[PDB]
Amino acid sequence: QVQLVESGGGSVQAGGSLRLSCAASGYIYQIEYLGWFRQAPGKEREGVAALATWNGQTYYADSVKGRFTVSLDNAKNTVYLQMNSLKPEDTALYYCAAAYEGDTSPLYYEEYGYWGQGTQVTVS
Amino acid sequence: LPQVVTDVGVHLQKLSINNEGTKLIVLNSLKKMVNLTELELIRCDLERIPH
Repeated sequence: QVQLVESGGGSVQAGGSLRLSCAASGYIYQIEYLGWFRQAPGKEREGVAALATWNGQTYYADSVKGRFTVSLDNAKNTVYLQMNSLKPEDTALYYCAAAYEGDTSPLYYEEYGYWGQGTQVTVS
Repeated sequence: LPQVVTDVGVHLQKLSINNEGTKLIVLNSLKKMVNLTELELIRCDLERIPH
């Protein structure tokens, strides 16, 4: 069906910068809601961001607001995440998140139906 | 809410509205769609159930 491939994370310092990204393959049109989900080690996953496909309204989690910035490249069917001045609280497992139509889950993994491989982000 | 929707609601049975961040003001425009049996107000940002 729909597959997601992400990269751009890893080990950074508090006060470093990262440019997260994810590209989409398969059915690129049917995806309505897009966002990022991070997972702390052993803790429940957290909806990082949210974006309307064509209505274009962007959403973010409070813990990353003002620090994490979503980015989407319609030309290449790519979703990015650009963040700077990171904190050790950003060390988590981030999964590419895509949701088809009918759902209005900004940061809730309840109804998203496709997830990526998962990129470990380390901020010391 | 458009007045034309309120008018045509005389036979409507199910209505769903999505505002995706826009606050919706009913201003008492629902007492003419008396045939409605299902009302869906998603992302309409009411902060209060209308009377």
